Amino acid sequence: NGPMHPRPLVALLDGRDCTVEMPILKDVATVAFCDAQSTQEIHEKVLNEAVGALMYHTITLTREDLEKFKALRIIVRIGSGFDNIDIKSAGDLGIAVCNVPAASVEETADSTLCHILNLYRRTTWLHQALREGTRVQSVEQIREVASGAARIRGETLGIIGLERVGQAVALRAKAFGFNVLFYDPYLSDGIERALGLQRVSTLQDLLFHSDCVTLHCGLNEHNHHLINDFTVKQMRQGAFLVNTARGGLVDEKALAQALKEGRIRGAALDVHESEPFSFSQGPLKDAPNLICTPHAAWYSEQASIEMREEAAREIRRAITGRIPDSLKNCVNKDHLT
Repeated sequence: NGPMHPRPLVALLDGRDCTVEMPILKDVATVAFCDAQSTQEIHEKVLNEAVGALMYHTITLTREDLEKFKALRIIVRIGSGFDNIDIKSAGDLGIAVCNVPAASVEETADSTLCHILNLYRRTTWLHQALREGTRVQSVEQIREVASGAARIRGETLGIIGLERVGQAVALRAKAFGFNVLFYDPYLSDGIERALGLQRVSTLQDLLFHSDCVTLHCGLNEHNHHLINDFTVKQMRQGAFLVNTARGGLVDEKALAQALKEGRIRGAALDVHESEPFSFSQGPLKDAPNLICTPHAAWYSEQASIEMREEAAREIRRAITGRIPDSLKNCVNKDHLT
């Protein structure tokens, strides 16, 4: 029961476009966007009054940031992952946090397969070479310039985390002749049978046996820097690494090192946990055999529209309905006061 009323304020924290949200929110909320990179860039009014918040992945919200909001009831994340939010302490303050789990599931799995195929077939590097003036003529040169393209069939793809994307990735994999096995601790027993996938129990198990390792794992306390000096050594000689999950899962220091030494034949990263920049600054400087996309595995126009509208509705359900009942996609029911 804080400060003020008429019709409640809902702020887009790390963006400046609400044109998709506007027809859903118009009548029930006062729309304003703070285009803020951090909590400092969000104006005074907003912290003191914001009833609901909409946000993407650009801004991290910590207990410190959360303590500052005075009338905050809900924070809705436009997208799946909410590691950029302290969900524990957010509920400990009474703010329910939600997400959009579904929108870009297949878009992500497609970029993933793209990445896997781009390492195995060298399509991207081969094009980049052609751009950069390389000059392929004889068959000998074809074999040379495309040196170490591989036959996929028989190859073992190890998937880490078979919640959502993990699944779609796997199914697709199958059709390419990939030997598909996975590691996921939080998933219940049985699923691997229903899906006809091999499951291993330990992490080093998958590392040991996969020719290609992809990440599709939520980011939390434990799995931070899951790939590092110790675990990276448990991988195969010249095993490919794909990461379109979160960035904090891979010690870029250890990966950059391992790429140069030749122990990891190539990596494809859509997520480099190291805010916007890289390739010019960061450990991955001149790391050989390393594809990079700018956090775009999720993106397609139609998926963006979709997730924006779902996020918008959650906000509406929040405002007109009741916390935490009305909410369809709440992620900290467990932590609410």
